[PDB]
Amino acid sequence: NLPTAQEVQGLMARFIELVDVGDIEAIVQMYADDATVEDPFGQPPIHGREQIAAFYRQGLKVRACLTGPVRASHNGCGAMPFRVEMVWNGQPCALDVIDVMRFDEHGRIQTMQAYWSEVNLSV
Amino acid sequence: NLPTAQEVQGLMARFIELVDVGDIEAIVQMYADDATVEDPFGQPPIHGREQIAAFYRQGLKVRACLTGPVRASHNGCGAMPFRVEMVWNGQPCALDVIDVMRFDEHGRIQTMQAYWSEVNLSV
Repeated sequence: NLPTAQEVQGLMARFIELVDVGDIEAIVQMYADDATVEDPFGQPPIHGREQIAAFYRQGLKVRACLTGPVRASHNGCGAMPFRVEMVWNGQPCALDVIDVMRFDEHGRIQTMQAYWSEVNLSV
Repeated sequence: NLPTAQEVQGLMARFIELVDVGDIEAIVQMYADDATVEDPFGQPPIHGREQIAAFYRQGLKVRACLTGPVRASHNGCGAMPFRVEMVWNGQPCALDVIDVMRFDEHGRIQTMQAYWSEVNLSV
């Protein structure tokens, strides 16, 4: 069903867990079949599981961790702060991001927006 | 002008500074005259400076602090994680919140959404 506030916290925490281990298939399955992703927020969105799988396969040796609690609403939405550690061309770097997600009545991510830019990168 | 990513970080950091000291008039002036606020996200929005001033005067002895860096995009938007400390009826409590803001071409907050619920309260 439409995830409650407590359920949204668990779903979003799980999402970061999946990104951390790099299980591309488990990540893609968390999204609705026609979900849209705007990463970073400001650029045109990618639509559907095929494009999303390509996005995550391309983006993912990356370690991600929640840097604060998941903020959840009562209308199936949530927002969370986290850090992504990568090694950009031999040189290691970190990226601070905030993801905003809206879930559907099946508990899947319907839309996702990622807030970050070069100001949040540390290389 | 439409704030750059670096400018959005400064504006949002300033906003928390104002909430922390409790300068209601300086806070209200940061919003556009017809801005909308959804706090908490999920409830109907308040529109305009009059209603917003009433909201902040009612809500504000409160101390707020950024708990992580401001995430900013290139389209005049940003998101930030912070904690609000209040003393609910003699008993002290904290609230973890994430604010998402969109600025206009004048550098004022056009819309603001606050993500939090009872799951983010510690009393």
